[PDB]
Formats: sequence, structure tokens, C-alpha cells
Amino acid sequence: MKTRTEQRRLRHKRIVKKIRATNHDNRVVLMVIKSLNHISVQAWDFSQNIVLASSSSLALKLKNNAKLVGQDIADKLVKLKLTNVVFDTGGSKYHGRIAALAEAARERGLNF
Amino acid sequence: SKKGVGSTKNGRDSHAKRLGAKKADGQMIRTGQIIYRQRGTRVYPGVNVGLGSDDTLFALSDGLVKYQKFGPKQGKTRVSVVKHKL
Amino acid sequence: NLKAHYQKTIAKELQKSFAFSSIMQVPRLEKIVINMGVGDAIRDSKFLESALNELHLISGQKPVATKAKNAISTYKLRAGQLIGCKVTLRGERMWAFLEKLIYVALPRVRDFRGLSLKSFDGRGNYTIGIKEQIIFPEIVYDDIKRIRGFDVTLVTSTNKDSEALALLRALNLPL
Amino acid sequence: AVKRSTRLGCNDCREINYLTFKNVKKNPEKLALNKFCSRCRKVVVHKEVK
Amino acid sequence: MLQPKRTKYRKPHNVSYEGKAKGNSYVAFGEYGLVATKGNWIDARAIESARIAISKCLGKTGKMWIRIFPHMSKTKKPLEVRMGSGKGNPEFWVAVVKQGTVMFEVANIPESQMIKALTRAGHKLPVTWKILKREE
Amino acid sequence: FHFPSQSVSFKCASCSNSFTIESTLKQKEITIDICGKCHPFYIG
RNA sequence: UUUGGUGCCCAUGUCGCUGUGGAAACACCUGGUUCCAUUUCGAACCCAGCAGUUAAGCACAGUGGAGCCGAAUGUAGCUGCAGUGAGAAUAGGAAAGCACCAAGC
RNA sequence: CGGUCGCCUCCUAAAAGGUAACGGAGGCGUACAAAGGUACCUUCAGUACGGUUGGAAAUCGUAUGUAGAGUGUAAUGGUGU
RNA sequence: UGGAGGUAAAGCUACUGAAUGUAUGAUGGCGCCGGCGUACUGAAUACAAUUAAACUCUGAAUGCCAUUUAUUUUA
Repeated sequence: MKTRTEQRRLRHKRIVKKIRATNHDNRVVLMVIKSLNHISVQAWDFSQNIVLASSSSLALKLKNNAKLVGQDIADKLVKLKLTNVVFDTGGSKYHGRIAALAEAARERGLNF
Repeated sequence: SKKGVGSTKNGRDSHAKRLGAKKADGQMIRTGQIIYRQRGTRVYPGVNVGLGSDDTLFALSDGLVKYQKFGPKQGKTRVSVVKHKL
Repeated sequence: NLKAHYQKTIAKELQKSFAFSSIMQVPRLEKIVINMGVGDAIRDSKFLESALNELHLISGQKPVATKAKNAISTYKLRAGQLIGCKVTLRGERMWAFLEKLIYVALPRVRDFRGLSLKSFDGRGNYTIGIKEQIIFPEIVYDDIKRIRGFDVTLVTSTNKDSEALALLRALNLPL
Repeated sequence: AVKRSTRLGCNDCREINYLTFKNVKKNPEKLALNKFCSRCRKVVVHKEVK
Repeated sequence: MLQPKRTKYRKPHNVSYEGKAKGNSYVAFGEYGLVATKGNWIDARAIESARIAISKCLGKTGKMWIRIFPHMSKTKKPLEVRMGSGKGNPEFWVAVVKQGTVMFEVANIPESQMIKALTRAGHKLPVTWKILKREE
Repeated sequence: FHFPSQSVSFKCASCSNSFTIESTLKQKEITIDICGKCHPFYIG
């Protein structure tokens, strides 16, 4: 069967395809990734295929659920003065540490 | 000699649905107006185009219409409405 | 218990038999499935409830329904009407059922020779289809129209068949 | 012809304000909907009347 | 008469049989081939008569092969009928022979008897023919 | 959910080795008088 | 540049085969203590972590086996024996890339 | 006399559209309060093997396949996470 | 200048049917002590040629659609 890892990429592809077919507004996305032992998020941009920012375990992160992953990039985003983005549920559900990430993004001044 | 087939087989016929290329590349379009009508999906919605779920493919923005190949062997044709220069 | 015996001695013995540098490449067991179905009759004659009873009293999880992938009715199967039940057992209950199967009541027929010939599809499979279910001790009375065994089909993570032979022979399965 | 389309009425107006497609061969229950009324100007429970 | 077993329709178009050959110009199995200088229609009975005639005079070691097969239906309404009122019935089967088309190929038997037999068999065909040698 | 399972002591006059890990709790004193030691197929 | 994520275009990007690596990572993995879950199974999803793993997904070398793609000569049909020039076959290539991000750099 | 008269799909129809006859194939005078919407999970038909009543496949598990799966309905187009 | 397109032509191991010879043989029958020479029927695995309006894995020209450019126009 499938590799149990290509499943999350398939979910990412189907969701991004549906959104980009439907999202007529031009907002950048806060992509999420939940690996086995780590998590990694990227503020991506569509219609240009470029990256605006990223925060990962390979980036500033101690041993690791953690709340130290959400508010780090919101200040960078407001430094780029977007403050209106679209969120990605990723290959996981909107639950667990993803909820903490979303709340940390929301509280700092981001409207999603 | 005048004696032929009575109760002749099906000779009925439907109407003709007036569809096809209502627009073509090279004409400016007002927003909202139709571009192409088709039974099925032989043209696909690309960028800045509205798809009404009655086999309707209309313009959702302003600009110029273009046609690009897509799919496995360029079997699909995707309609695009590129925006005017700013 | 037998899991602590298996994963401490037989796994090492198997890995030394076929000299390997991978601990997860040896013939092991991670999932088994047991199916059930009544093609003999669709009529509610000790069916859809007797399966529930027997599977609850023989397995560790409640039955789950499924319908046929097609619609073949040359023996009266229409209007949907799912038949049988299935348990894809895992975890500790997997080994509990394994121990119940191997060393409890299978030794009840003198010439129980099993099936070590022509039981491999080619991707590490094993099947045991018996005719009697009362053959087990944990059975009830007067709750069946006609005794029928439960087909057990076990699969593993090894595609090769020789390792399946080693796995079957390590637990002393009949030749 | 084969009458299959029925009406719907607002219990807070006792008028006729909706037309639904509800055959009577498989649905013996009355349709208790929550429909929008332009006189109540809001969502109101609607029952069956004809 | 090699009647088709099953057909999707019953009364289709006949053919546009002008132009060059869609194929069958090549010779595959036989040593002598019978080509045609133009195209026309061949009905079923003629094929069977020619085949039995060519096989009767054929020896016991040579082999012959047909390149055509009737795949077109035809309508011929009964006599005294008027023009119009639907379509008629099938009466026979028609094979289409375009220009430069080979119909028969024969081999594995002396050549003189074969050219004589091919002449005597092509005399039964409506289209004037031409002998063509084995292609290497 | 499902009725819990447990193990009660396994008894056999031809085994003398208890097979008591996890069968169920709905029964008491599981016992069978025939085992694999007397069975030629389940012997070495 | 080693590798992970990564978008564009969708079998000249793939299917499949043989070997070498995974430091950091990615996947396996120990389990269901709890958020959560299963038409039932921690299979799947989700949680806190590594005793070990290059076996597996990923890559790196070869393999034209499959599939794919495909020039030159001429070629029917075409518009007025002159332009027009396909499909089939064939030399023959092909083990994909284009961008972006953060480290090992 | 026979049949036909309204609507829908395809071919006739000659690579925009339309384009006939008493030309060739067919059907419709509908169903579903969920077969609608949203969010989520998830994806062929068969082939081969293994096996209790069970042959030719019933039920299943696994490789397999590149849509011959499905699509309420006659056909076309369309849709392979 | 580019596209909208499945038309003639060609193709049928690229489908759907139809359909020709070469090659091996499934499943049945026949003789037979666990298997058989199989005089038999003969799934298809590859090779060579075919046929279609309701077959299309492909694929023109003319023609139609608008702008770039020139000319006649008050239609």
C-alpha cells in the first residue's frame, strides 16, 4: 500500500489544489508540518511560489508538544505587515499542538 | 406499387443546443459575460474565471482571453483571463 | 506468556539462521484478520446475532459489518443485506488469540495435519480453515443452526515465502 | 397528472409561503422544517398544510 | 459467403471507395498475388464461387490466402416499391476494393499452373486484374 | 465497549503446564483434558 | 554543495531491476499514561520519547527489461502536377528538471 | 389505409454555429428530505493464489491492473484521492 | 499572428465490434497409476496483415473569431 508518509503529501496537494481553485483572494498561507519527532511551519505565498518566512525544529527550537512555535513567526509577519493570511490544516487535523500554533498566531495580531 | 413501410422506425429528432466559441482570443471582455458553453468539461477553469454548475464557463474578471494546453497529452484546454497591464 | 519468549529467543534464533543486519527484516507477525460469512442462507436464522455472540465470546472486539463488493445472487443475495463479520486484530489480543488457537483445543482430532502445502500466495500469507467451532473450549450450546469453523488468515511484513516457512515451523505448525 | 408537489405553511403566519417536492409513497411523516419567513423576517419552524 | 456473426448496426453507409488503397497492396504469404487496377464492389457469392473454383483446380501442397472480407451491408427494397419510406432490408454483403488492391495470394506450388489458375479465378471477378510477383 | 478479558488457571492432566495469559473473565477455571504433549503433531 | 520540506509542469518527467548512504534531519520504532480516535483493530488519526534501524519510503551509480518519445527520404488528402505536408515505420535519445526555503555549508 | 404531430441524446452534419426527408439508432411526460450543502475519512471493475458447508467467481487477505469501476435514467461528454 | 476543432487520410497487440495465417497451449473429452501419450476442444502470452456513421492511442488544409498593420467606406 502507500508509504504512510505520502498520505500527508496527498492531503496537502488536494487541499492546496482545492483552495487555489477556490481562493480568489490573494492571501499568503501559514503551512504546517507534523513529522514524527518534530514540527515545522512555513509562511508561504501563492501566485508567486515564493517563501515569506519559516520556523522549524532545525530553526530556533529546543528539545521537542510546545507553544514556542506559534508566536515566533507572527512578529516577522507583522514586520512584513500582512496580518491577514490563510491557515493550512496540513496532513493532520486541527487539534493538539496545531491548535496552540493557531491560537499563538491569532493572538499576536494575525486575523485568520 | 404505392405501398411502403408503415409504422416506420425512429425518425424523431431533438433541437440543437446553440453552444461553441462565443468568445475568442483577441477581444476585450466585460466581466460576468459568457465565454464558452459545452456539454461536459472540454475546457477547464484556470485563473480569473467563474464556473457555474450548469455546464457554464464565464468570465469572472476583466482582461484578455487565452487558451493553453494541459493534461496528459495536451488533451485539456484551460481558459485563462489575463489581467490588463497596470 | 509467550510474547516474551518469542521476541527474546526465537527472533534472535531466526536472525542468526539467515544472517542479517536488520532486526525488522526477519519473519515476524504484526497483523492477523479473521473473516466470517454466511453464503448458505440470508434468512435471519441464527445469523447476524449468532455471529455477534460467537465473535464476542471468542475474540476481544465486537463484530463489524461489511457488504459484498459486487451483487451476485445466483444463491439468493439481493437488496444489500450485508453478510458475516470481520476482525482485523492487533496488539496484545492478537497474541492472546494466537495462544488460544495453537495450544488450547486444536489437539482434539487424531489426524489434525494442518495445511503446510499450497497455502502461500507468494507474499507471506497463511490460512487455516476448519469445519468445527465447538472444537474450542470457550463455546456455548444451542446457539447455532449448524457448526462451522472460522477461517483464520494471517499476513506478515515479509514478502518472501521461505521466511513464512520458518515462521510456521518455529511455532510447531503441522506439516 | 401525478400530483407529487405539496405546499408548506408558516406556523407563525398560517399562510402559504413555500412549495416543496414531497411524494407520498415513502415519506409518511410530516416535514417539520425551519424555513425563512419574510413576514416574520427570520427563521421559523414550518409544518405541513394543504 | 462468409457471413458476419454479429453487427452493431444493420443499415450503414456503403463506402467512399475512390482514392488510393487503405492497404492490402502488400503481399505477405503467397508467391503470386492478384492486384486490381481500380476499385469497385465485390458481392459475397462471387467470392465463394471464385474460392471454390480456385481450390478445386489447386493441388495438394500449395496454399492460398484472401486479403478481403465483406464488411458492408446493402439495401435493395423489393420491386414495385416507391422511392422513400424508410430503408429496406439487407440482401447480401459487399467487400470494398480500392485502387491498387491485392485480393489473392498463393504459394508453394509450380508457377505455370498458378498463373493459369489465377487467370481462371480472376475471370470471375468484376474488376480487371494484374499478376504481381512475390515481394522479398 | 467490549466486555473485559482476563485469564484463569489452565488445567490439564496431559500438560501439567498452565496456559494462562489472556483468554477472558466470563468463565472460571478453563480446563481441557487433551493437550499437545499427547498430540503427535504438536510434539517434537 | 549533503539531506529534509517544498511549489511549477504533469510517463523525452514514469514502471521495474541491481548495489552504496544516511552524521543533523525524514521515516521506521518503544506504547496508549492522557487531547483524540476507530462502522473494530493506536490498522488509520492523534499524544512523549528513542534501545536500535539503512532492512523500508528518499537520494546516489549502473539497467534500455517495460512503458514513453521520436529526425532525415518519400508518402495518400488538401488548397491551384506547385505549394501544402500527416499517420506508420526507423536512426535515435531519454534513469527528468525548472524555482523557493533552514540548517550541515 | 398505415404511422407520425411535444421534448431530450447521438449519427447523418462536410474539424466555429446552424443546416432534410415517411433517414438510422434510443428514450422521456421522472425520483431523492436525502442520492442536497458543509467539514472530515476514504477510492477502481477484474485477474491470480489461499482456504468450513462455497462449483465459476459468492465472504475475506494479499500482489495484480490503468478505467474495460461507478455516475438514479437513452446516449454523449466529463470525472483515476 | 494563435487558438477554439476531431473532418478527409491513416491506424485496430491504443479501445469497441468485426476479422485473416503462422506459434504454444489453459478448461473440458479420451486411454491411465498419484500422474499420464493426449489423434480432441482449444483462455492468450508474441509474431504478420485487415474493416467501420454511431471505433479513435493520433491528425491536416480551407473555413470561421479579434486584434497588429494598409486600403474604400457613410455604410
